[PDB]
Amino acid sequence: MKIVYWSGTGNTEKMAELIAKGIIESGKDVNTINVSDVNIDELLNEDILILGCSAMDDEVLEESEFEPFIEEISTKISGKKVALFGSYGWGDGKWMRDFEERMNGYGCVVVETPLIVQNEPDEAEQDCIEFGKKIANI
Ligand SMILES: Cc1cc2nc3c(=O)[nH]c(=O)nc-3n(C[C@H](O)[C@H](O)[C@H](O)COP(=O)(O)O)c2cc1C
Repeated sequence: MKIVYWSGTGNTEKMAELIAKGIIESGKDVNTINVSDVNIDELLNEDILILGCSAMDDEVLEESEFEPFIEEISTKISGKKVALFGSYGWGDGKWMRDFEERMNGYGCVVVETPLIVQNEPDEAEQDCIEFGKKIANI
């Protein structure tokens, strides 16, 4: 499996590692890829796309790297399964409600409720692991 993410301070990166740990604990392999090192072509062969990005600017996806990546794969992911996640700071998940609506609009099937954690995981470490286990059980 593949986990693609953008992280500015490392909070979403930490979530990605924990989600990966959950998938691995389930007996499966998975690679975590920072959005800047991703190969769209190889990524599109996956049955499930696991994508993460923290809330940026004013409740939107990060603009210089993550957003363009989503726009690029948008026309080629209809019917694909996707799981979404990310860290946030002061809002209540508006950027993620929009992200989920968007992916749905492109024809994707969002397999589980998006996992959003405030600031660094810490207390939510198990929740991240469990999210990965749910994905591996699909
Ligand atoms: C410029 C900037 C804008 C942000 N905008 C939002 C926002 O609109 N809503 C929110 O809840 N958090 C927002 N945050 C806070 C980050 O989402 C939060 O610190 C998160 O933990 C960052 O995770 P990361 O290290 O994975 O980037 C913003 C942070 C920065 C630096």
